[PDB]
Order: sequence, then C-alpha cells, then structure tokens
Amino acid sequence: DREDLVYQAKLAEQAERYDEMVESMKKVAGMDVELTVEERNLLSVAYKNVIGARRASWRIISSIEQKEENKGGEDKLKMIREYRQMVETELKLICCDILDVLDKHLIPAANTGESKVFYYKMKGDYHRYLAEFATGNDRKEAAENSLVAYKAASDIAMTELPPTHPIRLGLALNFSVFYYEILNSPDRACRLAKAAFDDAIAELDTLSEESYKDSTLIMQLLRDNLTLWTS
Amino acid sequence: MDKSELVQKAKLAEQAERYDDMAAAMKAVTEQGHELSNEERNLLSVAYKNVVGARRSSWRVISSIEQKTERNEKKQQMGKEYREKIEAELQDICNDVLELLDKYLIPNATQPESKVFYLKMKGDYFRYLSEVASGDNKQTTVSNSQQAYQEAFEISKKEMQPTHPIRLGLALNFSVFYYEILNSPEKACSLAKTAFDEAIAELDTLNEESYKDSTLIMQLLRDNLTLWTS
Amino acid sequence: RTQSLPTR
Amino acid sequence: RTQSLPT
Amino acid sequence: LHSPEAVHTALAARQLQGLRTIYARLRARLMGGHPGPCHPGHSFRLLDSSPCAESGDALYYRVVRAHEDAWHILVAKVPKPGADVPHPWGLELQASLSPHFNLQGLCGLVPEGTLPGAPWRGAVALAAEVPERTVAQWLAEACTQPPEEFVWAVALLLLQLSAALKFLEAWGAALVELRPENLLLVAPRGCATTGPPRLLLTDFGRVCLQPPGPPGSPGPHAPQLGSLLRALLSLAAPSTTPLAAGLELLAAQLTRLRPSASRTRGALQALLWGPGPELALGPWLRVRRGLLVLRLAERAAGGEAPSLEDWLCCEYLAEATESSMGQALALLWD
Amino acid sequence: SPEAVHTALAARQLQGLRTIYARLRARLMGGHPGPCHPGHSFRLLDSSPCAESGDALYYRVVRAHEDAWHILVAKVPKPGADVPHPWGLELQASLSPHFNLQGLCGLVPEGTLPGAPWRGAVALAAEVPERTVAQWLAEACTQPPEEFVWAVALLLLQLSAALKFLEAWGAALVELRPENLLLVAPRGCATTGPPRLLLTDFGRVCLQPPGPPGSPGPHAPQLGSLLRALLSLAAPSTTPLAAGLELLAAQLTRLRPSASRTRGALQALLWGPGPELPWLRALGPWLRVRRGLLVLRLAERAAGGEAPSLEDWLCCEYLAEATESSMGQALALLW
Repeated sequence: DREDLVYQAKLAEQAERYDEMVESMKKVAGMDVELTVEERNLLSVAYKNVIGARRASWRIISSIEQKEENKGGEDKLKMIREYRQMVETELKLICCDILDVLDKHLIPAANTGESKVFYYKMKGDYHRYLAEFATGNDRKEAAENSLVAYKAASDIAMTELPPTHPIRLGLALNFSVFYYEILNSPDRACRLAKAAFDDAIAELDTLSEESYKDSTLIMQLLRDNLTLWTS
Repeated sequence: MDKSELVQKAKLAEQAERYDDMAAAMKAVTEQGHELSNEERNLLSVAYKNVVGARRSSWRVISSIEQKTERNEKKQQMGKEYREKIEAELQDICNDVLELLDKYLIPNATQPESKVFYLKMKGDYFRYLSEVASGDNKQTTVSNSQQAYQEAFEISKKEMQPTHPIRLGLALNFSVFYYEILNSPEKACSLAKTAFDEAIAELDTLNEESYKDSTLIMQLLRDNLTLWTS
Repeated sequence: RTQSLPTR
Repeated sequence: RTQSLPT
Repeated sequence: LHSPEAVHTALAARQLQGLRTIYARLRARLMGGHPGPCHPGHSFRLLDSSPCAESGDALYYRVVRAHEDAWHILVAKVPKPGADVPHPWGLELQASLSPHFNLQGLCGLVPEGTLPGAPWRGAVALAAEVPERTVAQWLAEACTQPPEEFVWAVALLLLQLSAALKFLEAWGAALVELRPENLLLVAPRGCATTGPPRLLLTDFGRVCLQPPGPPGSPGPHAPQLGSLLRALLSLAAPSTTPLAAGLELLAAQLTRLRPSASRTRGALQALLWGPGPELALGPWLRVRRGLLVLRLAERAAGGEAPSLEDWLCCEYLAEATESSMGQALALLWD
Repeated sequence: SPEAVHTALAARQLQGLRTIYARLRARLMGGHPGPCHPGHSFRLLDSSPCAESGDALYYRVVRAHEDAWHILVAKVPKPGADVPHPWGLELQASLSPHFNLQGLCGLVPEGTLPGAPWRGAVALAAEVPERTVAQWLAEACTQPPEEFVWAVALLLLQLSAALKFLEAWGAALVELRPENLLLVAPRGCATTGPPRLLLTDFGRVCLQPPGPPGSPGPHAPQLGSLLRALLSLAAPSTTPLAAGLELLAAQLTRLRPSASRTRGALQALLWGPGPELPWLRALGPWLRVRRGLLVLRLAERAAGGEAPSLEDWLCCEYLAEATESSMGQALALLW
C-alpha cells in the first residue's frame, strides 16, 4: 500500500484535486510509522490547499457583510450570515480532521527532533485557524491550545535545529504572526521576529548556496513583517 | 425558498468563488419554469462553465501522464482508473446542463437572441462530451453538437446584427468545432474569415457600448485565424 | 493555444 | 498584509 | 537625541541584543569539544582498570578514541549487574536526541571483543562527558558547609534539573522516579573548577512515553520535584535565610498546585535573581540587565572569566518578561 | 520615574568606568622593578644591542636581591651622542613613574659586569625596548596598510599625554624626533594591536617658568611638523580621520595650542563628537549613550575570551574624565 498511496497523492496534486490528495495522505499518516521528508511535505500541501480555499472565501463573505451592515436590509444580512456560518462549519470539519490525525498518530510516533518540531508547528497552525473566526470562550480555548503547541515546538527546536534552518525560521515567522493577530501583542510579535532574524544573521557565512537561498527567503518574510509592524 | 433569495445566494457564491454552490442555486432558479432575464442567463452560464472547466483541466493533465508513463504497467493501471474517475464527473455535469436545456430553457424560449444563446450552450456541452468520448458514442455526440450549432447559425444569420456579440460568440465556437473536433481546418478558416469580414464592414453603425464587446471577441477570431494560418 | 469564448 | 509561511 | 524616550528605548534594545550575544558566546565555549559519532576508521584504548565513577545504574571507565592523529576521551558506560531497566524505550530516546547541556549524550558503541582483557563483556555505549561524582556523593560532603552557601548550591542544581525535565515534558516523555545517585556532576568546559558543577540527567532507563493531554492537566514531575527538594533541604542547618524559606514555600506549592517544569524553572529563577515579594517590573528588568553587563565588564578588566552562575543569570534576564515574572511571583506567593 | 532610573544608571555606570580604568592601569603598570640597594647582584644576558636608537644603545641585564629577581636594560650612550640639557638627565631620575615616559631604576658601575661591551657606570631603565618609532615607520612605509592612519593617531595620542605631563610639570622638550622615541609591548594584553610608547630623550628637556600663555604650547609647532611628516609619509586621504588630521596639523601651527588641548582634539578625532552631531547642547545625552556602548563592548569580548586591548584602555580613560566643557574646546580647535 504505502508506495502506491503516495503515488495517488502525487496524481491528485497534479490534477489539482486536493480533497482526494487529503484522503490518500490521511491513509499513509494512519500507519503509525515515521514519515519521510517527501511524505511530510505531501501531507502539509494537501491540507493547506483544502483549508486555504475556505479561508479566502470566508474573508470575502465577511467583508461583504461589513459593507451591507451600513443600514442594508436585515433579511439580506440574515441570508449573508447564514451563508458565512456554512463556510465556518467547513473550516471546523477540516481543522478537527488534521488535529485528530496529529494527536493520535503522528506526534506520538515521531522518532526525531526535526519531525516533532514540524508536527507541533502544524498543531499550532491548525489551532490558529480556528481562532481567526471563533468568538467568546471558543476563541480563548483556540488561542490557549495554539500558544501551547508553538512553545513545545520552540523548546525542542533550540536543541535540535540550527538557527538558520528553514523549519526553525518558519516557526518564528508563524509564532510572531500569532502574537500580532490572535493575541494582539505587537511588541511580543516584533521581539520574537527580531530575535529569530538576529540569530540567523550570525551564521549565513557557514552555509552552502542551495541552503543559503532557502534560509534567506524566510528571513526576508521576517524583514517584511517587521517593517510593517514597526509603522 | 423564494426566487430572489436563490438569485442573491448565486451572486454571493460567485464573489466568494464557490462555483459548485452557484450552480446548485441557478439550477433551482431554472426549474421554476419562468423564462430567465439577461442577468439570470449570465449567472447560469458563468456557474456551469466554471464547474466544467475544472474537470476539463484535470482530465488533460492525467490523460497526458498516461501518455508519458509508457514504461511501467503497475503504474499505468492506476493512471487509467484515475482518468476514468475524472472522465465520469465531466460526463455527469454535461448531462446535468443538457437536461436543463432540453426540459426547461429551449421549450420556453420564444425570442431569437434567447434561442441562439441556448442552442450555443447545447452545442458547447455536446462539444465538451466529444473531447473525452470514444467509439460510436463519439460519433453520436459529434452529430448532436453540429446539429445544435447549425440551428443557432440559421437563426443568427437572419434575425441578428452581423456585429452582435453573441453572433460573434457563435461564429467563434462553431469554427473551433470544425478545427478541433471534425479536424477540417479549411472549414474553420473560411467560417472565421466570413464572420470577421461581416462584422468589420459594419462597425460604423455600432455604438461604443456594443463595440467594446464586439471588438474584444473579434480579436480572438483573428488570433485563431493567425494560429491556424501560421 | 486555440481560443474558445471566455468566461464572463 | 501580514505574511505566514508559503507552500 | 533631545528626546529622552528615544535614548531610553535605543539603549534598552541594545543592552538586550548584548545579553543575547554574551549568552551565545559563553554557550559556544561550554558546548564546544563534543566528539562526533563513532566510525569504521576509529580505534579504541583503555585508561582505567577500575571505574573513574560509579552511578546507581552504571560503572564508567575512560576510553581513548583516536583517528589520523586526532583523539578524544570518552567513558565506557558499563551497566551494573542485576539492575532493573523499567523502560527500554527511554534507552532508544537517549541515542536519538541532539546534544543538550543537562542530558547525557551518547557517541556510539564499542562492539564485542575490541578491548582484550577489558572489565566487561559484550557491547557497551560510549558517553561524551567524563563525570566527577553523583549528587548523592556530593551531598555527603557539601552538607557540612555553612547553610547560606549549601542552600545556594542546592538551588543552582534544581535550576539545572528543571531545564532537563522541561525538555522531556515538551518532547512528551516523563521520569517515573528522581534519584540523586543517578544524577551526575561534571566540570564545565573552560571554567575554573571551584565554580558550580554542570549537572547531567542520565537515567533514561526510567524515561517513558507521557501523552501531554489538555492545558488544564497536572505536570508529570511536580510530586517528584517537591519530594526531592525537601529531602535536600532536610540536610541543611536551620536558618531564617530568605532563599531557604522561599524554597520551603516552593516545595509546598509544587505538591499542592502540580505546575509544569517551565513554571517551576520560573519560580527558581525568581528566588535566585528575580523580583522580591515587594514588586513596576519593566523599569526593574531594565535596571538589572544593566547591572549584570557592568558585573561582566568590571571582572573582565580584573582578568576573571565568567562563571557558570553568570551564564545561568544571563540566560534568565535575556528571556524574562513582565508576563513571565508576574506568573513566577503568583506561583510563589499565591 | 525614568528620571530617578536614568539618574541612578548614569551615576553607577560612571563608577564602573572608573573601576575598569583603575584595574587595567594596575595590570599595564604592573611588574615595575623597585630601586637598587647595596645587597643587589647582576648578570648580563646578551653580547650585542638589544635595541638601537638615535642617541643610545641598549643591553638587557638580570638583577637579583635576597632571591627576588628582575630583568632591566642598561642604557649605554651611543658613540658621538651629546647632551644639550644635562639638567634633563637629572629630571629623568627626579620624576615619578608614568605610562608614556622612560623611567630609570638605578646604576650599574664598572667591574659589576666586566664582560659587557661598556666601560664606566651606566644607568638602567625599567622597561625592555622593542623598536624606535623611526624603525616602525621603516616597516610601515614599505607595506603601509589602509589602517596606518589609525595606528599613527594612537601613537600621537600617547605622545601628547607625555608632553602634557611635561607642560603640567616645570618643563618642556626642546627638540622632538622619532629616532629616539621607543615602543614596547603592553604588559599582559599583547596582540597585533597598539604598542606602549615611551618618551626617552631627557637629554633635550629644559625649565619653563612663564605664567602667561606665550605660544600656548611650547611643543605645538613641533607636533605640527611631526604630524605633517607622518601624513606626507602616509598614503592619500581614504578615511575621514586623514582629513581631520590635516585640518588639525594647520591649526597646531596657526594657534599653537597647549599639549592638553591637542590631546583632546586627538581623542575627539578617534572616539569623540564631530560636526555631524546644536553641537554644544547634545553633548550630555551623547556621553550617556557613548559610555553605555563601551561597557557593552568590553563584556562581549569577555564572553568571547578576548582580553581588553591598549586601544580599549585609552578609550576608557577618555570617556571617564570627559565633560561638556572639555569636548566644546576640542570641537572649537578642530572646527
């Protein structure tokens, strides 16, 4: 099975049928065995395109609702609100699918420090996408569970990964964005992004060219977010 | 649910880019037996052309992979089944739209521009079935596509302005059927030339409001002629 | 390469 | 406007 | 200039970037000289016909590993006969992890028959560091000190232990027991031997899988830490000393509230260097960061090296925030 | 209140710089031999010149007393040398020890080291020579680095501290030349960095009784000539310090400022404020920032295992005794 389930995921990727790529990769993730770097990348790409399409529609429908809330008719708003709540229901079903796969199968099975930092980042991100659209108590619980997951990734990453490593840079990028957006602490967001960028600058001279070009791309995303948040 | 709420949900699903939802709303508007207005025809057409366009694209990629994987049998037997999965969705959506055109839209339509619009749709969805069919089913489908386009053309040649955006739209797609489905590039060239020449000769009679659309379609008719001639 | 009538 | 990691 | 808020902000930002640079330079000298994993090109020789140290679980003999006129000193970790090994999954964990300051790393293995006439039979692991003593042997000597020096040393050992357990709680593992005879003391690299020792956790034969559960759940080590801490303090001569009374409050809070190793590490740092019971934590943190950099410059001019205690203080103040310090004060005084 | 916080931090950082300066001075001025006594004994280490200079030749000598031991250097007068002011050779024995002056520890009489090249009694210096400033320039003019200007400015800063001590005393140097000036390594701090400079030529120093300014520094024309000699031996202007030194060299011969004012202008070129800084108002906040950056520089080198250089000690002496009034005068002489 495993080598053919990966091939069905590679066909569904090129066909752009990501909902069939997800079922192919979820079957591989359920085996309780260490996934290769290729299989980790296929699993992320699958869920990330499936959730990403729904997030974009939810922002557009929410934006339309805020323009219609300038004294538009309450029946028309009731229809827009029923349609927005349907898209929020799909985001809940996609997040609770991957979070259950991560908790039961992937996080307990992982042999290596790179593997555990990657899966605690996925758990941090999929809890963070619930905190984008939830309100009241359920935004508090999503923000708590996301914060705990990014801390656990960070505490391991400091032992297991160089400060120039793409996974350790990507963790600081997503975790600083979580402080700016979800908790709304722009000071903590700047401090974390600046510290991670400064720790990288010290070591680029040690890298090969094909490593250097990969690390520096994520450092440029840190420069851009810092430039924006400083204003 | 009332008709104005189905149309407002279609306009919302369009902006949100959820075309499978938009098609379900415009199907439900169509089944009420009322004749559609210009905005409602455009919402129906935009919905289904986006729902089919996804399947046409995926089928071309996976059909190409099955031509490239010439070496390995235990891979070819997976590529074939996955193409035939996609190929069955494409056939279902085309038969969904052809049921609306036959049962509701064409038997109520009682105006020339409205009949030309729906007979062009009936031509196009048999054309999309002929892209993937094989054997006697291809021949059957190709005949039904040509019958629909010619009946649209015998109306559009007589009842409409030679510059009209949908007379140009019909001449464009009917020339593509001869070039790519019947493999008769001479018919495609002479048809596209005839329609472009008829349109160019009368643009002085045309208001800027119509001319914006007519010239934008006429460029594509010239692009096809340039590609096929080169 | 060949064009059919665009979606709008 | 803020950017998370691309794929 | 001519805007005091800009002057205060620019110096506060540069002092922090200074502390983070000081911390990294000292870490690179403490962590340096770790041997790479064993290879088919390497060859081994034995220095010890009797152990350089004895742990509660293992006997250590020094082995020289050499190749192409480079060499290292390693220890053959021979298991004591008749000992139990409760969790063999923890031995598979010990060989997986990267180098950490407070966890014993393994450099590989000596296969059967390599060293003729050796004190052992079969294959044995080689550990990277060479130990002095167990903590159980150190207590039998050190509890004879005046109590205000003994209690400071005990608080610095518990600070190092909490950092090793914090890593395991983040990974998803737990120690079923804490035993002083299985904790080792090593001399920190490039630092004067009369300073504080470096502590190693070594009993991976008692580490097991611990699924972390919901954020409201109890910490897996707090009952063990609250029982270790009081067993150490029982050896001290009684005094009213603020750190001794502060550790007996932290012991009661550990067994009652059962916090994580990261919340426990924050309370130990607060007892050693942190805000007193009287705390305004912003201005306070900026004043202390400035006083630590002065200590390091005034002693460098004297010609003294930074100690392990100074590196552990640089680590606290470079990561402290008005959130973390408020949580530490709340755990302690409650 | 940020007032009491930054008031207290500024006061505690200045006590830190005073402590760093005193601890580094005590190591750089350490190991100095104490005066000779009739219980002492000696041995010659070497048969040929341990250093040569325009008016003196140097030989290194062991000294012993009650099983204490030292190395000192006998200063033989070079054949054909002469003494314009013999009182200055008395002054060399009269003055206290000073970092930038060649001190004397006593005498070796004839028959104490009868195997040595000299005859008659010879005085012994406390330091051990390396090279003259003229010999260091003989290297530097052959392979002059782009950083040659920085190395020259630090030698002239040390020379200005020696000539300041003479102007603060009752005296001045009558002639200044680099063939007599000597270099030695910094005790306990030695690297490729700056040497310690010793003023040597006490055969050419005289009394200076005038109370009024006269030419406000008797040395100032001589520093102008020496600085133009060093700049004309150097490469063209490639760093702003080179242009600053050319502007200073004109001002020295135009105004003839005291050596204590000349020292402040050299400190301002190296570390102090400039026209890029109104210039008389920002000086207070500028010192609080500049002092803080030096304490941080010293701690990061300590974290890196690097001991403070002689350059770091000269920077530390400038920022401890710096003030808004002294910086205003240094700025006025430069611009």
